[PDB]
Amino acid sequence: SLSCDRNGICKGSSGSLNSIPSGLTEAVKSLDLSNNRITYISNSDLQRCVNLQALVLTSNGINTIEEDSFSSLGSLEHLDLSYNYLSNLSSSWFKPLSSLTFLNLLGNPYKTLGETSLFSHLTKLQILRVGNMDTFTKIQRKDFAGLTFLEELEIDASDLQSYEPKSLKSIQNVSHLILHMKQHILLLEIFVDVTSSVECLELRDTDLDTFHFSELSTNSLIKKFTFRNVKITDESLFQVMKLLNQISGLLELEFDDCTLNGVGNFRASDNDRVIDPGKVETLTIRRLHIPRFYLFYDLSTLYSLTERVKRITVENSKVFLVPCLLSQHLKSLEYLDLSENLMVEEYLKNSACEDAWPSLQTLILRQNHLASLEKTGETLLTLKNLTNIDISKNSFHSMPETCQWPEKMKYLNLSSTRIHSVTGCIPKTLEILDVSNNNLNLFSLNLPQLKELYISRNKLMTLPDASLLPMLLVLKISRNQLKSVPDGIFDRLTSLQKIWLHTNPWDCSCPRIDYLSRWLNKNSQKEQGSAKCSGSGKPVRSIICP
Amino acid sequence: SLSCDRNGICKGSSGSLNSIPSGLTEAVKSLDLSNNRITYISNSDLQRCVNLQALVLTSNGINTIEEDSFSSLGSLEHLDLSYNYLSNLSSSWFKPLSSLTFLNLLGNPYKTLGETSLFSHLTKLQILRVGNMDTFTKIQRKDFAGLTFLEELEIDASDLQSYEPKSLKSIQNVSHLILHMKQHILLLEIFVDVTSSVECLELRDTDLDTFHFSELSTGETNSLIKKFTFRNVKITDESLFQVMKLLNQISGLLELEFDDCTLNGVGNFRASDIDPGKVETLTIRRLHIPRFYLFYDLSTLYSLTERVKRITVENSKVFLVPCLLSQHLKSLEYLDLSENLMVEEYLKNSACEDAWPSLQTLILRQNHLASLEKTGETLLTLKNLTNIDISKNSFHSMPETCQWPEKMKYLNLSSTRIHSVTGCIPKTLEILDVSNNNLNLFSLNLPQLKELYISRNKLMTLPDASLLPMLLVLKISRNQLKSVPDGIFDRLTSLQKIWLHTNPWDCSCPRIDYLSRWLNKNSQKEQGSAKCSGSGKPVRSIICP
Ligand SMILES: O=C(N[C@H]1C[C@@H]1c1ccccc1)[C@@H]1CN(C(=O)c2ccc(C(=O)N3C[C@@H](C(=O)N[C@H]4C[C@@H]4c4ccccc4)[C@H](C(=O)N[C@H]4C[C@@H]4c4ccccc4)C3)cc2)C[C@H]1C(=O)N[C@H]1C[C@@H]1c1ccccc1
Ligand SMILES: O=C(N[C@H]1C[C@@H]1c1ccccc1)[C@@H]1CN(C(=O)c2ccc(C(=O)N3C[C@@H](C(=O)N[C@H]4C[C@@H]4c4ccccc4)[C@H](C(=O)N[C@H]4C[C@@H]4c4ccccc4)C3)cc2)C[C@H]1C(=O)N[C@H]1C[C@@H]1c1ccccc1
Ligand SMILES: *[C@@H]1O[C@H](CO)[C@@H](O[C@@H]2O[C@H](CO)[C@@H](O)[C@H](O)[C@H]2NC(C)=O)[C@H](O)[C@H]1NC(C)=O
Ligand SMILES: *[C@@H]1O[C@H](CO)[C@@H](O[C@@H]2O[C@H](CO)[C@@H](O)[C@H](O)[C@H]2NC(C)=O)[C@H](O)[C@H]1NC(C)=O
Ligand SMILES: *[C@@H]1O[C@H](CO)[C@@H](O)[C@H](O)[C@H]1NC(C)=O
Ligand SMILES: *[C@@H]1O[C@H](CO)[C@@H](O)[C@H](O)[C@H]1NC(C)=O
Ligand SMILES: *[C@@H]1O[C@H](CO)[C@@H](O)[C@H](O)[C@H]1NC(C)=O
Ligand SMILES: *[C@@H]1O[C@H](CO)[C@@H](O)[C@H](O)[C@H]1NC(C)=O
Ligand SMILES: *[C@@H]1O[C@H](CO)[C@@H](O)[C@H](O)[C@H]1NC(C)=O
Repeated sequence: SLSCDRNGICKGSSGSLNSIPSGLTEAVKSLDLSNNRITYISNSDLQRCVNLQALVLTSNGINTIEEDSFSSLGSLEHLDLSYNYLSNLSSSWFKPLSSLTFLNLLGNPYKTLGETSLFSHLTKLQILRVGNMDTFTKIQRKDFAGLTFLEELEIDASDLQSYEPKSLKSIQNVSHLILHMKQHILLLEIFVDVTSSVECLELRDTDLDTFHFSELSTNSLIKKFTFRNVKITDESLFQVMKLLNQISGLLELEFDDCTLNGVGNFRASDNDRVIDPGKVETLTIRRLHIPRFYLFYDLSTLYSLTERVKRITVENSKVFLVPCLLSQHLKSLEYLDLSENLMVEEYLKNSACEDAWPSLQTLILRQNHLASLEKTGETLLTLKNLTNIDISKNSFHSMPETCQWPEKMKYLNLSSTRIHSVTGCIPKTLEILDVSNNNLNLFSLNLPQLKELYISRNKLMTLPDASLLPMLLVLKISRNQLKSVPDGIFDRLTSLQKIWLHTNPWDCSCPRIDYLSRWLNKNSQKEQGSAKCSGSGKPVRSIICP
Repeated sequence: SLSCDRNGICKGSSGSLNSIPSGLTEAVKSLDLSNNRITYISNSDLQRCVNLQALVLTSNGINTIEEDSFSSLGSLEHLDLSYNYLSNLSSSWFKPLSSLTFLNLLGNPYKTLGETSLFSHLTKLQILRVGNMDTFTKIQRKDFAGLTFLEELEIDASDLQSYEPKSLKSIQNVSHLILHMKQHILLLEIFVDVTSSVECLELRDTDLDTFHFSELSTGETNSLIKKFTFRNVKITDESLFQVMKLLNQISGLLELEFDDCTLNGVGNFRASDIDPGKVETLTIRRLHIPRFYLFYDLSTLYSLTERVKRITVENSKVFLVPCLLSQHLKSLEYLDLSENLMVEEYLKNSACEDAWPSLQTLILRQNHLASLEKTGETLLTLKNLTNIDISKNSFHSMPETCQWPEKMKYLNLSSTRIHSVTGCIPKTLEILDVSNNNLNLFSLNLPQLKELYISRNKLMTLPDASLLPMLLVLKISRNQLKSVPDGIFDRLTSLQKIWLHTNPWDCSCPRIDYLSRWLNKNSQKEQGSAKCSGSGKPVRSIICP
């Protein structure tokens, strides 16, 4: 019915509640009545919850809340009324909430935030979420009256129809503004009011296929502009970039789950010259969709705009070519993440043409279609500054006796590559090596500089030799088939700080487990997790021998 | 060390041989002395083999051949002097060979065929090969004087410097002409002489990057060429339009093939201002794109495929077949995209509105396809698709129900890493291949199936024959079958071929009676020989009480 813990954290999980339970007291610290059938909130339901710090009523279907229902909740810090049936909000609900830090009103069918300012008394408010998908159609200038500083403001303006000018300009500082909006009609009229107050701007759900930029009635404080679930065409992209051109200090541009398509027979004619890269140094593209029946587009002229970009992530976005032309324009690129794409070694060699990627130090090709460890090593050889190489989750299966790798390489990730053994293919220059989640039985490579070895989720029968890994700081060797370890082994690793030994079938026979059980107790702070004995589920740490 | 036969077949087994044997026989019908160090040929080393029909001397060090050394060879049919050190050719060697059918002279460092016609008396010659990669630089008009009909003519003119006009116009019919030529300078001058005589033209090794078409005043558009093959040829996006112009001279061209060719850009070429002709089959194999290629855009050529019926683009780095192209492929009935990298999702872009209306056979073997369900759905809208080969793709598993083109009669799921089969396989099938997988059971109801290929699995029990009434073919070899249900084969009234070999058949007589008796009564049906597990003795060779 209503289950609490020893410290007043209460939750109503049954879902068969028709009203707020009776007999709530000053000992209730948190009240989670999510996903119940509560319909009414009277002035007496919560009068004795003077110590209530969090009140969650998500997805209940609350019709009405009496004016003074929250009169006693002066210590409430977290109020979630999202997804109920409140079509009319009263400023008297929030007047007593002097300690309120989080307020969520999303998903309630109000057309307006009322004719009286709701948040004038929330002097401590930090996170405000407001709006809905269907009926929220007006933003008024009074709506955000007494709010000067907010950490996060989320406005679901999905079907907003009108925006009263300067409604949002009253908020001086907003670290993160999230704006849902299916159409772009109101986009530029909201932008002028928040461009000077927002640090991280996020636009969600908007259809920008036919977006056109027009000069603004206006410097900007936005450092990051995120587009999520947004639709863009090759034509409207140049308009979007003109909007980004108004943000002189923009550092980071991010497209998550967006859609890119052609308008049909569009060409780059005069937009090419009038585009300034600005100070954008990080580009992040995730899960870019291209319509199933797409119209072809050619945005190769945009390759030349990347000369100053330092950090690029293009994840899970159907990349099977990175042309040499593009890679040669990427003169400042230090970090490239191409995870979850369709790159094959053959075309990766074109990407590494002469004078390609001079500054690149980190290359991530996790979960592409890479097949040969050798060809990959030779492909990356001409990238002289490459130090971090992640080629995990590629079905390599095996490695030859000897390989070529970039000379400065110090981090190599061979996780989830389906290998059954390791060879000298792995260079001695490595400081960090990950060979987790494979099918290794042995690891006996001489890596005199290796600081960190990750080798969990294998079939290791014996610990690697400590003489071969002198400088080891970290050894993650959990989830193997280790039964014992040579006595005195860990004193050999003078620099050892963290070690994972759990999920191994440790033999806890006293004439053998003595050293390990003792070492664990003296070094409990080094062990991550706790090694258990095979038969009994008792920690090896708490095993003493005569 | 010469192993000879009573039928006259002799061999030069040992490789360290210095000369042709002395005192030969009238009973020699063949002579293979390949990979020897023979250097000389006198008239007395082979004056007795008047019944000789073949003579092979490849990879020898023959420097000279005395005049009339072949005087006795009046019935010789096969002469191979390939890869020797002959730099001077005499017409008296081929004077006596009135019955010669095959003559190979490739690989010899002669600069020309000589001032005397060499093939004037070879009235029955069918296959002639001549030239080499280093020194052959001239073709005189008399080179091919007395040759009227030939089945194959291979000319390795890699370093051809000069070509006398009309040298090859004398030959009236050549079914297959193979021409090696590094340069294209003499390409057009040789084409006009052969276009009326050649049926299958093959051009090898030529660099056509800067080839420009210039029409000769022949006006003999009446060409005999039906197939034009380019092998190991380098073409650019610019010169490709010039090659098309050359192909335009061949009004009757049916087949165009590029094997191991290279396509690249010249840097900044744009297609703005073509007749497909009769070309109905296009073949592209192992097309290479240079490591540091120059980008090219030949999408304008998509519109030239509207009359092609057969297309093979194998192992040519295909990620995409855009909807525009597949909409233009109106006549295409057969598409082989084996050994490519077709992104599974935009396989669905290829099957857009009005795509591939005539396509009956689609081969996507050995791409990177991952989902059987997504593949079948992608192909559903291709109404005329009857043959689908998606073998050698790592599907791993299949769901309970799938959607496939309603007319599908042939499905190839070989080498697909499946451990079981479900009703995803549609009942319309007549041919199913699920070979080289990890199946333990096959019990689908396929009332129309006539051929089941299911070898290289782990079948412990025969597929339920009651569910395959129309089976003509059952290849169930290389499995784990130990026994068979009694009378199973009686129900298969239309059975014609069956593979049972390489199974651990338990030859315990109180158990194996039916199978051993059936195989004896139906010997002509078994392909291979079923062997007993214990002993390697045939199953049909054991009779039970
Ligand atoms: O816009 C682009 N990139 C920018 C956005 C990127 C970005 C920039 C900066 C920062 C961040 C990101 C891409 C750039 N850009 C081109 O340059 C381009 C231009 C024309 C053609 C074309 O039209 N071509 C016919 C090809 C051709 O010539 N075909 C005929 C020869 C064949 C034929 C015809 C008839 C019968 C038989 C055969 C041509 C081609 O493929 N050329 C070879 C050079 C290239 C290649 C292929 C394979 C491997 C290596 C090289 C190129 C193809 C590509 C296409 C764009 C593109 O990819 N558009 C999307 C629609 C594409 C897509 C769809 C689905 C999945 C994934 C992507
Ligand atoms: O944009 C790109 N990469 C940048 C984003 C990456 C990045 C990395 C790091 C930092 C910053 C950015 C990639 C670049 N790029 C292209 O250039 C390109 C696009 C399309 C085609 C095309 O049109 N082709 C028809 C094919 C073809 O012609 N097929 C027909 C010939 C065959 C056929 C089949 C059946 C019957 C008859 C004919 C062509 C192909 O696949 N293979 C051709 C080479 C071979 C061939 C064979 C035979 C004859 C001729 C040619 C290739 C060719 C090339 C595709 C993009 C790509 O791979 N994915 C893009 C969608 C991704 C994206 C976009 C925007 C933002 C983020 C991600
Ligand atoms: C929400 O509830 C309040 C509470 O009654 C409504 O308040 C009335 O608003 C009208 C405006 O036309 C005033 O004339 C009344 O005096 C108000 N009454 C009270 C008690 O405040 C308010 O109208 C409701 N909102 C909507 C949209 O109906
Ligand atoms: C199913 O597909 C496989 C290929 O995955 C076919 O097997 C090949 O058959 C051809 C005969 O045309 C041989 O030349 C190849 O050597 C075979 N390759 C392999 C890997 O076996 C098979 O024939 C198809 N099944 C049919 C057509 O019934
Ligand atoms: C708030 O915005 C003003 C506008 O200039 C800026 O000076 C100030 O640093 C910002 N404060 C925070 C905490 O971001
Ligand atoms: C490598 O990085 C350094 C920066 O430390 C830079 O100066 C140099 O140009 C880069 N290129 C090579 C080849 O080292
Ligand atoms: C190696 O890559 C995996 C993902 O495949 C990741 O989870 C792991 O943290 C990486 N190893 C490192 C960073 O040492
Ligand atoms: C080739 O041989 C014949 C006869 O041995 C001779 O007459 C002719 O001059 C020779 N040619 C050369 C170039 O030696
Ligand atoms: C299939 O092929 C037939 C030719 O027999 C053609 O008439 C029809 O339009 C094609 N497409 C279909 C049936 O969808």
